[PDB]
Amino acid sequence: TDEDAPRVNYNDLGADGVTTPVSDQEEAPSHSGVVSLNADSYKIADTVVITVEDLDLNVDSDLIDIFTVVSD
Amino acid sequence: NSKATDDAVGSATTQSLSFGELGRLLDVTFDDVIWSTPDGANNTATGNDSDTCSTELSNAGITDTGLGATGFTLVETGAATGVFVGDFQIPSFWCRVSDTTTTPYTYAGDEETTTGLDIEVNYVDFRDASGEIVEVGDSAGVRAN
Amino acid sequence: KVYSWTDKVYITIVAPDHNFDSDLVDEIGETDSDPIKVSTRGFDLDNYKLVETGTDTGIFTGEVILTGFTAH
Amino acid sequence: DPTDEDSWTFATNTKNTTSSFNVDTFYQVFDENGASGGSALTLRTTLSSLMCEDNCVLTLDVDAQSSGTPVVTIQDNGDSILTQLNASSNTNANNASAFGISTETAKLGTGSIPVTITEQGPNSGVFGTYDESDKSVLKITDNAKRGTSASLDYNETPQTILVGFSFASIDIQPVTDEWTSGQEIPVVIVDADQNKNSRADEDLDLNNPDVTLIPAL
Repeated sequence: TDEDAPRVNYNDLGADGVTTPVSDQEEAPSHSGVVSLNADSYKIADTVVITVEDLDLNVDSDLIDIFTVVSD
Repeated sequence: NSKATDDAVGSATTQSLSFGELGRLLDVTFDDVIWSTPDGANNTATGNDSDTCSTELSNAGITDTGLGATGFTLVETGAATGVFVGDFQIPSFWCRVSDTTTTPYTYAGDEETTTGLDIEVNYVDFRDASGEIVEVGDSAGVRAN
Repeated sequence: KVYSWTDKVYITIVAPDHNFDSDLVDEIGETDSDPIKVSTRGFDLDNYKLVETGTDTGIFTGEVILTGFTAH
Repeated sequence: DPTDEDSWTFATNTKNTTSSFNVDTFYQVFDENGASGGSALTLRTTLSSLMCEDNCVLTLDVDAQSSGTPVVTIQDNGDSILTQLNASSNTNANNASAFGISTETAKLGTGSIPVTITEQGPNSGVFGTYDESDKSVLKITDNAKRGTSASLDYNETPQTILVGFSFASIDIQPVTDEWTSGQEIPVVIVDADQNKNSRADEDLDLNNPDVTLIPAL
């Protein structure tokens, strides 16, 4: 953000004949994640559903993003 | 560099007449002095140090040494509009003309900042409303922060 | 009215007659024809420069830094 | 020809001052497929008797203001056979007077800028300098100066070819309030100086030396 925001630069030849670059920047913030559990009490053999709202975990806009459990 | 109409909008072909110089149509000045590049035979003055004004400008990365070097032209907006437009960009440094009465001009030995100097443009109408020669102009100020 | 050593001085010359060009910030003091000189007992600055506040104001200003003596 | 595609070739250099030289017009020096299609035969002294009223003559001025840098040059394309007759290293492709036609050098040799037009349809009456790949015969020089121009004349009405530069604008356009991870947002550049062909869509490819500028992050 601020001075470190990603910026694209384009060197340019102006109508006054002098070379003057043009540029734009956009900030790339990070997001605070929350995790929640759908119910406050469960019983044996109840479905428990876990949701994580972290925008930073989306790494591709075309594909569904999946995270899996480790068995090693 | 061999004609009185140097670094001005007009023609290399020229004559000396009563009203002034016949080949001059428009020029640009800083502090009421022609904005011209230090070239020719009379640009050997070094000023305070041993560096001539021409190389003195080059070390500052300036390529807009005068009006002729910016590529300034007057272009008619339409085929028959009768309105002419040109543009250029103000430089950080310029080289003053010491004596305008010699051809080529004699240039100073040290570059000067353009900040705090007025800028003017002068147009010479060969035919005014009565068909007589007159010169007209506009002025503005270069500032710094 | 009274200063101290190593103190900063501001000078204001109100000389409307030196407003030569209405669209240029005018300078006084840099020439043999029109010199200025700021001096203390022992030391001086000659052909000092003062500049116009605005282009057609006709007020000239400058500043000098006093320095005192090295043996103290 | 009412059934075929008509080809014409012009000597247009109006500043060739050699006493023997004249601006001239030739018929079917090439085909519509850029083949030979026959010899070049003078028509300049007969155009008065063929009902030409100021409308059969093409002239070109490469440097109108005589600034020393020529604005327009000429190049081969798919509907003509143009050759660089002065191939010396001392000259380059910006010298319009270094091109000619090899088979016809008396009147279309070095200097005397040859220009070829081809009929857009068998019986249309509309001619052009472009070919099917959109490569014109007439091209602006690489070192051309802003504000300077050339003059191309048909039917005793000249037209200027003005050289100018365009201010660019770049702007990243975020789809919603924040640019988050894994979201494509558009980047748009507007610069007329990169549109070097009005009949083709152009990409800013790194690999092409003739694309002068590329955006970078």
